[PDB]
Amino acid sequence: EVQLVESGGGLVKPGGSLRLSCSASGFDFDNAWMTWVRQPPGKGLEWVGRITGPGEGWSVDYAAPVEGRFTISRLNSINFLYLEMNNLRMEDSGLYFCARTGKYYDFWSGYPPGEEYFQDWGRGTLVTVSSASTKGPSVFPLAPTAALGCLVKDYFPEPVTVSWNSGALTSGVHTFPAVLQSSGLYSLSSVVTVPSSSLGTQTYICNVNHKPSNTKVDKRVEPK
Amino acid sequence: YELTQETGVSVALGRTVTITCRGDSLRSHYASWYQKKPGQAPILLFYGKNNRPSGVPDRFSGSASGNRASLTISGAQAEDDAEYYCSSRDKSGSRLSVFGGGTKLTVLSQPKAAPSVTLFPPSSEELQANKATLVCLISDFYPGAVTVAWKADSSPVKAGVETTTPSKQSNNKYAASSYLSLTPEQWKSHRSYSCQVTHEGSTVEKTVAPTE
Amino acid sequence: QGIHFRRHYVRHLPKEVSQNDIIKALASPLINDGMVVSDFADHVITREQNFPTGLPVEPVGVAIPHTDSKYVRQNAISVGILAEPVNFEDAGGEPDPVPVRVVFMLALGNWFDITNVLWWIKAVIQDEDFMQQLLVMNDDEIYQSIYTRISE
Repeated sequence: EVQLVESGGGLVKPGGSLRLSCSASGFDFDNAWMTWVRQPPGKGLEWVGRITGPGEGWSVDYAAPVEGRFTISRLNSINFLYLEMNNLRMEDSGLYFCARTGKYYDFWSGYPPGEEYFQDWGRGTLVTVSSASTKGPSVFPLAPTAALGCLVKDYFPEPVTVSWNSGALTSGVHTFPAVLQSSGLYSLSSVVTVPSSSLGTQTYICNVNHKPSNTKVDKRVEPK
Repeated sequence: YELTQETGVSVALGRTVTITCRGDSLRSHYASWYQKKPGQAPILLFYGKNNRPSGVPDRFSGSASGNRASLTISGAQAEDDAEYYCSSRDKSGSRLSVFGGGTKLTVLSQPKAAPSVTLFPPSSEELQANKATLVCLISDFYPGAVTVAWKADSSPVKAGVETTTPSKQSNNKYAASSYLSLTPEQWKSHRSYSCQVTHEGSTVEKTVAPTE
Repeated sequence: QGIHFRRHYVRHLPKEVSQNDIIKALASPLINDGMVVSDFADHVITREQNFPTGLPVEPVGVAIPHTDSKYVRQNAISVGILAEPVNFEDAGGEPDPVPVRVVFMLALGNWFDITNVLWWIKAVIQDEDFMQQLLVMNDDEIYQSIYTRISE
């Protein structure tokens, strides 16, 4: 029954600002503590901050890398929680979850201020920090069973589609997820392992397609 | 990390497995435990001294001692194959919270398989443009947890490294790729670069030298 | 610090009283001052009926009734000293009641105050000398000592 619908995630420039919202339902929101948690690309869950309830005067606490740049607020009349992110940095990129937050303190063994725990989570809203404008990829061949692939370097934004030999060669072709480089540009690799009994007959071509830049590139991968 | 968790743990189906979270703040505070699957919201499993939310299977149990919190899964099921995060205070008495690094729990469904590692050097067309990139490709491994490290000659490289999180592929084995970016007037300088790959405790190395 | 503790939040309660009599006596100054809602006592006994707070410590049993912080307007504590031991159900799952003679009614709406005050109580009810003083001191002296150590 509990739903936590986050929104506002998208592309934003470093130094810029972005506001995230979360719409809560199915619980007493007036009295609930609420937390933001983020998952940076390829990493684990990271606690961002938490706003308390009326008994605590709605005080907020923040994670160290974020203190002084982020502001958590709420509007209880509409069951919304907010994250205002200023002075954005590249490493602020990630998936941002809103979480309903419980409080626990065992009398005989506890230590103040007890512990907080995250009893309901949204599915998150994705934030991408980057100063890059739209850019088509450069397709470099990865010459060599024998493994031969295509390096799809330095494109923006996502996504890129890659096929091999025009939509025929499909046996054992892992197109890998892309990574968001420090430049703010993406890179992915796509490879196909094939027996060495085939690098003398029919040649191998990969078809890269990047719609946001109107880019399409066919590269041959032949050994030197 | 203030809270340290094992990177990955395997368990046979129906067997019992314990994963652990360790840190100074656990001497004063309890931990809570979360399950997360790729692309899904985390779910709370256990918190405090002995609290399990309704709807959580009673085969999940938390305990704690000293600087250590444990989650025990009695009789692991295929649906338990997931990532597990612990959370507690970042320091004794703190109002802040923190998460451990996550443990990838693998419930074994197929034989273990070492990874096949290929390391590609920058192509000459790629060096024509004043750019160089090492592309280490890791495929067909199980369980799907691999630590990658890069080397220059024999010294570690942490700068300019990008490694993809292991992606589940068709045969339910796993793939992952790793990139070491650098300038051409830097790759021709070193004697050799190396992509070292650690899987289930053993380490394999692939090396390239500027010569082609 | 942000906890309201006045001299008339300390009472000696006479012989013939039951659990519900004590909760209503201790809540009375808090409601009169506006620290809690008018039905705060109802919410305490309801909560006490389902989640007991008897602490079977020696030499003197202790109870710590309270309810949800949403029923608290401003942080306050009310203290009762019982002339006779009145039984409370054990807060840790026993049928054997707790002969309580000291009652700490907590009316705290702030979580950081709740854990700190509970921490302080746990230390204080393990201090036999202190608990011994509470059974002989008058309301003013009980107010003075408690006001001192919860200031800090």
